Amino acid sequence: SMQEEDTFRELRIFLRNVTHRLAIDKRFRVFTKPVDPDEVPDYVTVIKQPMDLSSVISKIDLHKYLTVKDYLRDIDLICSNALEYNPDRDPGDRLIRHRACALRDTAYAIIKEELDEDFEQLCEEIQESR
Ligand SMILES: Cn1c(=O)ccc2ccccc21
Repeated sequence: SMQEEDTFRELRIFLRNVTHRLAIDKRFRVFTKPVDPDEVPDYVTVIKQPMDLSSVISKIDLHKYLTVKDYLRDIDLICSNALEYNPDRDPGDRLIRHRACALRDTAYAIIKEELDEDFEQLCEEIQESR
């Protein structure tokens, strides 16, 4: 119905806003764009599902997230990809990992403070029924 279309529109507005806030944080600059295959040629061969915040924005806009849980799975994927691709003890790898964890923690903290749980439940139930 139009009431359901309005729910999902509110979801998209909410998710763009959260993603924007992550995207303008200087710690998370590394996560704002897809990894450049010139800059990092073995990335695509190691990491099977690349994800970054620009792509998250494209996915919102393509109506790919029907719940906040589905969004958080992609935020999780940014983080897990960074942990897996950069596993070593050296400071380069530790910096990116720490940033990856801070990205994930921040996304979850914003959603905990700002997402109404009954709004998420509504989205899940509309999604369950389609
Ligand atoms: C996320 N990420 C990595 O996980 C590894 C290298 C790299 C290089 C440029 C930008 C992002 C990058």
